[PDB]
Amino acid sequence: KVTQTQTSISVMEKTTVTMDCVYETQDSSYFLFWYKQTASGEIVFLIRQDSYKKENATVGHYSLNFQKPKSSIGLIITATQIEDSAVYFCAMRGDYGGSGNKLIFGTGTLLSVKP
Amino acid sequence: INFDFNTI
Amino acid sequence: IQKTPQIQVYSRHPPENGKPNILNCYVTQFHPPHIEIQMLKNGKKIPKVEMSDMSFSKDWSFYILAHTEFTPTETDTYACRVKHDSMAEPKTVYWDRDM
Amino acid sequence: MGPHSLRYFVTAVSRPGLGEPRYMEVGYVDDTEFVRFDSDAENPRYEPRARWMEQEGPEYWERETQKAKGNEQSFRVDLRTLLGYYNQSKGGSHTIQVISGCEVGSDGRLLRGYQQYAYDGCDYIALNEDLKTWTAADMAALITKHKWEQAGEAERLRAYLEGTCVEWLRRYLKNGNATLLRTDSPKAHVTHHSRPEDKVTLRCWALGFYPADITLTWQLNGEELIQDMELVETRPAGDGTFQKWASVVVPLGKEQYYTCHVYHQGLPEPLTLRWE
Amino acid sequence: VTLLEQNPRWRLVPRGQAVNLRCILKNSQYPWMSWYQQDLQKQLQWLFTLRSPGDKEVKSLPGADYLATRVTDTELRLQVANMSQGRTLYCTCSADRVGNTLYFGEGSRLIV
Repeated sequence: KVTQTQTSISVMEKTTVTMDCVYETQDSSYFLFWYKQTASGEIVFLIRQDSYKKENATVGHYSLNFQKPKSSIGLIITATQIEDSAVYFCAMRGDYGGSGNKLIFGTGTLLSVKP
Repeated sequence: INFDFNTI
Repeated sequence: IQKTPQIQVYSRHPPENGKPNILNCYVTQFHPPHIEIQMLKNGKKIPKVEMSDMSFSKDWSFYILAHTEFTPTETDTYACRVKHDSMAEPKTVYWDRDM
Repeated sequence: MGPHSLRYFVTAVSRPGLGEPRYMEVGYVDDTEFVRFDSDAENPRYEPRARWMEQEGPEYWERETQKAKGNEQSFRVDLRTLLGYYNQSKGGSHTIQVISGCEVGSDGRLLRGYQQYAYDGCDYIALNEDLKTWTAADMAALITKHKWEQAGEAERLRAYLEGTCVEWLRRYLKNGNATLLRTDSPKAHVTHHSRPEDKVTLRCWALGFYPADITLTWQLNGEELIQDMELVETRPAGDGTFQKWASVVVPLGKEQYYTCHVYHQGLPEPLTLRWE
Repeated sequence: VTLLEQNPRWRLVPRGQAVNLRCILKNSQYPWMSWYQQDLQKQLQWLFTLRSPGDKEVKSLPGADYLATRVTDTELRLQVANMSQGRTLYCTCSADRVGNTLYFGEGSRLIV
């Protein structure tokens, strides 16, 4: 249902990074999200995409590349700061059995920024 | 098929 | 609101004495949905009365179809008594062969 | 050839004291019930109400039951949330009803999308024709509208209206076709009633027709006597067909000057009858 | 700092000892509250979603027994027992049941 193949990424500040995310759903309407976890354990909401929103979501230096046909929802961080070093998580809602607010999470991809 | 109703 | 029920009592097919038919009690325009409906034969409750599942229409009022097998006889009388919160007393409606 | 619709009528009625609220979902294809869900049951399940629905496999029934199960939780919360908005107590019984769905034209393009809520039998909120804005009926509904506007619910909803609804409608139409689109012409006749006066009663009967929509008129050589005519609401015969009657009070002896007109979609040409 | 208040922040859980976590909603706009766990390998897994006070559920996973309860409109509790491995418990909040963003609390780090 949600897969993020890369384990980790290392770049130098100012660079552009792309975190990959592939998903599997049979729902006609669906919701995709990217979160970030700092060293501290804080899990922060970054950006999302509605399957029915025709455009690629954009928020600050975070951009999504939603490829409906390929079931891909990559997270593009344009021109990186040291502040962006963290574990990046991709998630999709996938409720059943009365779950209510179940998100399915990929395993996360670690990102590094050298000064 | 019906819709997935949120709440008010 | 407290909408007042409308009852119609009639049979499935044109009535013919001694010929087995189905007698219907059609109640509409009520709200709340909770309601007590009973079919009578010569003033005595009719034991087995099948009720339809409830429904409501665009004006938000509910409706229900109550029915029971019957054999029309020249003197037998049949009725439908309905108990609902919008009415002070139970409304009774009598089966009339020409309606 | 025209327009069709797929609509779900939803209801939640609380019953404090006794257990949980009673929840129901009923789907209609062109005004004909075809699916039904009722929580006041054994092991509540989405259930087919038309034989042609049986072609839908187990997947469909599981997915639609799971869906109704979650809708049921939304409605339980709606019920408790409203009590607080209107400051009512927890002992009373209250209802919430919804009508959701769409109307589609001959080309298969969406015509109209419905989403209207009623609390205790009175309008509460409804999506507008633009499919983007809502109209609140009281102060309580502005809270809801505000919340929905913030979360982009109309957009979620519009996506279902124009996609899932339309597509499913087409499919439902393809598989129930014969029964859905069947037509049973009404059988008409006129009866005579008097009650020993100088007046008689002419009653026009329309029986065993489908669909329900019909028109009966009494004429006095060209005149549609709508003011002097008595008639009953169309009623279910209990076997899939419908019945209706229209009566007029006519001067004894002047029977043969009055004509009843039966307009139904199964009739090749409107019917015209007189006492016989 | 979030819309949630989770305590304890961390906790040493002895062998046959049950432990309790508490989560307090600070923003009432988000009444859908859930419990998620994150393992040492760092995989998040949904555990429970309990919207209404009175809601209580028990779930046993490999590595932990759980009992969750929505106590009040702003209070979600969790009892974790029989946990053979460390893991952190997060509280999430959402504004509605379907399609609304979930926001994470700071979590309770259960250490072994």
